[PDB]
Amino acid sequence: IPTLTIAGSDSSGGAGIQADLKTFSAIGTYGMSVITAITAQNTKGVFAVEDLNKKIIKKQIEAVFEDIPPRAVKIGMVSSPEIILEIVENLKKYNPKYLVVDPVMIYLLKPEAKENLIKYLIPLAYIITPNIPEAEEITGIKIHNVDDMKRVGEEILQLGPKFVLMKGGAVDILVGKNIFKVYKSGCTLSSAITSYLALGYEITEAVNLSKIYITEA
Amino acid sequence: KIPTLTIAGSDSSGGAGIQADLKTFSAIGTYGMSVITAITAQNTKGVFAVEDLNKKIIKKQIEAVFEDIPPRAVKIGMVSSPEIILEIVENLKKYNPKYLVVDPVMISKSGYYLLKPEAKENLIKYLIPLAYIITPNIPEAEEITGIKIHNVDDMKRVGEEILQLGPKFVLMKGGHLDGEAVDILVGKNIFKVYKSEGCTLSSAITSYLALGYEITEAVNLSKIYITEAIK
Repeated sequence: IPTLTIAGSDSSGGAGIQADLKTFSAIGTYGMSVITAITAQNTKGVFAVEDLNKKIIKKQIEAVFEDIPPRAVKIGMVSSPEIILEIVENLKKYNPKYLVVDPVMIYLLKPEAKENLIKYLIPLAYIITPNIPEAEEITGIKIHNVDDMKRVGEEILQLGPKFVLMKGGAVDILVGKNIFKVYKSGCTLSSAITSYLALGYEITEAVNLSKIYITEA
Repeated sequence: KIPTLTIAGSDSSGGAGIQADLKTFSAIGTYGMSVITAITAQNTKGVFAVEDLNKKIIKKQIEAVFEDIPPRAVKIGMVSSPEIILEIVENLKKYNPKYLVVDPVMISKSGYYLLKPEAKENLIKYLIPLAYIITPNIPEAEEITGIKIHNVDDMKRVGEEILQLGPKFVLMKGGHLDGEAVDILVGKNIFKVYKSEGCTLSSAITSYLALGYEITEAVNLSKIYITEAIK
């Protein structure tokens, strides 16, 4: 059961494709990756961030989808607006069943990248997993309490995602058309959801298990 | 939370390189980190693109990892650029990790060289001598020493020649010979024979060393891991 992560590389192993692959491995899906950028960083700071060229990113995408296609795909932090479009164009070509978009912005974000994320990537998401500042950047609405989290979440549903998991911080909320759930509370969570959706779990359930998974880790 | 580092190329299909290493690390229980040296677009049907990263971003990745909470064991996987091999060696001498597991990937199961002459020369002359343990197949052991291997006695003698070059231990993987397949562990004062079976074996050895097992038990547990993985 293949699950793909499309994100940057983090040398510390705390985020990016490393964190996603570790999670896929622990949960039991077969991990695959398209690396979009290389970052040298640790708990003390970022030493360097370097985008990969678009043709090597394209080749990675073709290699993954054209052999054993992934059941579910996670998109993490992609800072290049051009790389975001490249990702969108190819996702529409292969149409993986479940797309999990984690709009990572931490503060590192380009206005044009924000624009592409919102206009083109988000509407394709089965589920989007923004934290509070990401939900604010996306909608331009302040978030003060859970009522504002719920409401901003419903504003985000209007952009196309089938579900929104808003991460507070302290509670998280899952909103969908006929679904509202509160969870007493990052990259691990969205990769964990990707794996459970790929394994055939229903969305509320996949989120249940992902939280439980995090506790142990 | 025991950190283990892998320094190797990325394989999009997730069957090799850092992806395979990170999967093993995670399954065994160590905290995986990686210095990526190259980007490869490939799958079971073939290799579509390979791109070496620049020296500077490799250097920065290494510095980042060693300047915070460093790894308790380090695996070096396949590195195809001669220049990157030298930079990895210079950085490894600066940080001096205790458990350096070098998987000297040079020749495939199918019998093809996987590195050009200069890369191979740099790996053999400068990286291999820093290893705590190396995990060559028979063709690789032959390549390292220039000595032909026809049986297990030869495996042992060539393993011992390899120790004089710097590694404290050699785990020579069998399978290549026409005869009986066995894996042999050789150190200055140990010789042990194991059942024969890759990336998983070297990455699993890295994890068990980091977890606090001495080499012989680390190898032992790695083999049990593989057996359990195969089912």
